[PDB]
Amino acid sequence: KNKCVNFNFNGLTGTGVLTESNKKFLPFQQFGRDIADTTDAVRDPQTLE
Amino acid sequence: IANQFNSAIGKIQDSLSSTASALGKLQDVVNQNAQALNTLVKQLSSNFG
Ligand SMILES: *[C@@H]1O[C@H](CO)[C@@H](O[C@@H]2O[C@H](CO)[C@@H](O)[C@H](O)[C@H]2NC(C)=O)[C@H](O)[C@H]1NC(C)=O
Repeated sequence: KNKCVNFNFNGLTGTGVLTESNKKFLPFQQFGRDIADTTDAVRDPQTLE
Repeated sequence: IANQFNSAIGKIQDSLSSTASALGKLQDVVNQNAQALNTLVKQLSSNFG
């Protein structure tokens, strides 16, 4: 977290900076999207934050 | 003539204080440049086939 990285979450490859969100995802969702349809939030698959 | 100018400037304050649409010429120019960037951002969400 708080560093630029080449992430991959469940095959969602990309590049970015990861920080702890305060967005509250309902159980059925792994990803949040932007106006541009790019992912801008994600739920980590091992610790579900 | 001084009283009429002083009274007419007092109406400029009251008008600008009261009505919403008067500066519409400037706000329309902000709203076009913002709508054009927002349309350009939404067009990233398109598949194009
Ligand atoms: C990933 O691993 C962790 C354990 O390493 C699993 O989470 C555990 O879940 C149980 C039940 O809630 C807790 O008692 C443990 O405290 C949790 N683990 C840790 C490390 O605290 C998790 O289930 C695993 N991932 C998946 C998808 O099952």
